[PDB]
Amino acid sequence: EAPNQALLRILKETEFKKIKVLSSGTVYKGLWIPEGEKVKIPVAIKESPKANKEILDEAYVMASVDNPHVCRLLGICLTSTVQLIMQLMPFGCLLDYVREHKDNIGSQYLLNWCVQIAKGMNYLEDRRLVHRDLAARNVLVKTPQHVKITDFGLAKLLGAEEKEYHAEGGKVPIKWMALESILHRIYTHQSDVWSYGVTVWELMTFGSKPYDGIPASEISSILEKGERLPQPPICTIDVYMIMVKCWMIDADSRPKFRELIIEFSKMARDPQRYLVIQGDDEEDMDDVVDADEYLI
Amino acid sequence: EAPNQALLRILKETEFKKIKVLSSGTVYKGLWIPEGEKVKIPVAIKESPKANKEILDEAYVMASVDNPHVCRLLGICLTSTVQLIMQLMPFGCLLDYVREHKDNIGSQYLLNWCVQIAKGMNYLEDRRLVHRDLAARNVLVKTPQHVKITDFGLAKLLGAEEKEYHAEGGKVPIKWMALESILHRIYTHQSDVWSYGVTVWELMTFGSKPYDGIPASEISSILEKGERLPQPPICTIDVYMIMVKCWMIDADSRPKFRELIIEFSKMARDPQRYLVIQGDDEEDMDDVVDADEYLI
Repeated sequence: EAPNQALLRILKETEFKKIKVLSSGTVYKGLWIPEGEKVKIPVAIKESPKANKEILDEAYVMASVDNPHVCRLLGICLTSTVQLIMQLMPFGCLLDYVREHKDNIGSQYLLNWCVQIAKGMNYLEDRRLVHRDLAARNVLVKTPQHVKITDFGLAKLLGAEEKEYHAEGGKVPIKWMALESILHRIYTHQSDVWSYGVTVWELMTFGSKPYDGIPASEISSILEKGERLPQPPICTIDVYMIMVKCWMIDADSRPKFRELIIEFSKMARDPQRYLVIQGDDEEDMDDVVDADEYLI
Repeated sequence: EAPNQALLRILKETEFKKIKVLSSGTVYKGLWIPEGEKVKIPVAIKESPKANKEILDEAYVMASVDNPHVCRLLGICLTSTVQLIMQLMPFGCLLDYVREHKDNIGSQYLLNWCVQIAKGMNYLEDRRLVHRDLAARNVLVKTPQHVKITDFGLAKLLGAEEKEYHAEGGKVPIKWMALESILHRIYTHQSDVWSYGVTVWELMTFGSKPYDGIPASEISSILEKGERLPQPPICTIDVYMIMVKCWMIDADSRPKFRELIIEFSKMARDPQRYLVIQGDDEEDMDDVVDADEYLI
């Protein structure tokens, strides 16, 4: 049980300019010009008071994690409307990218993505943190060969000698959820593995919707009768076998993020043995530095 | 809206002897020998007529509060110069103690202090009283493990169905003050929470001066641009996150004294997970009784 000495940097709204609306709470593309530092950092700005407790728990989790495959918070801004300042991921979330480039994505990208998401999830294991909302919609694309886990709205830090997180009520994404989570609201790192399983499936199917046209009220019944999502077209049995293991009912039986890194990594060395696919800014951009190069 | 049946005990100056000057109005160390009661109570004696209205409003507030973490008035003395008789806090105020023992104070003390000040502030919520001058200089140390809130010069009792106290003019300690208080002279229990935030910061920094070398005229501007006090060295992010919430702009968004007790309490159970610190009378003293044991 070690002390968490992450820094939370508070920013002035004078130091950053919004530019466009990425979404609509309400994310903006922007540029952050710190202190007096001859650098301009491209940022995404997330702009009650239930919403405030929520958004500062998120800030807390996000500040205390540091990994190349995990979303980077640059700071907050304590304006009336609280603001999260994050690294800009120009290519948006992975669900969309995969849908918008369905026709042009190869084995090599797909597998490396499975690797990079496992690396991020393993780091979250190490930090004893449990994401609880892993899905392709919650992976961001920095560049097409570099993705990051994001959206820690539901993330929970595991306590001392505590291995489960019993949830209360609350709206939850059922179709990504493990069975123990859905019946008993228990959440573990293994639980997160189940969702990994479905995230991989979103990717292999180029962005299909798990259990399309089915009731979330049904899902639990299905899972228990022993149904799972079907084998995508693109998938060697080697790959599908890995998803299926993520959906084992005995959570301890599933693979650890550690092993998933190793497995997808071996595969990414000979991508086409494992997936069978047909076809295999602006302004004064001079002091621009990406968040990854802006440390402190 | 219930009747306030506090007692105000009037004392003869014949019943108490001054001994030394604690400060220079003009506080004295002294001993109070009541009635005919075989007890000697160590007291601090605070010795126009603007000053008199002021000092009897203080007496009023102080008489009507009763908590282990709130300064205890023993009575007044209606001599030409009006006198407040209080419990003696031998170790003086907390700002000084923390400065004078900078090098020797641990996580455990610091956190328990944050707890005891929250307990006192919550009691003041219950009694519908608003302190308006909370700061480390206005906490007294009875023993190093037992502190009390003091100085009710500015305290105001909230009325019937009244939730704010609009102030008039008057000199005010800006650097401890909430933003709504400073722009609009509004004061709430939440407002007091902001000051708690800074009181905690005084303690974590071992007695630094908030916003050193800055103009009180600036402060308001800063707070609004979204700057706050920086994260002290000693502080887990867990602790700092709590201060920052106390300085939220939407007062309703800040934590209640209730929650602050709970939070600091959890932390005081494993002090070093949360703070990272290097090094973690006289005469016939026979009928001496401390004020806390002198009831009526």
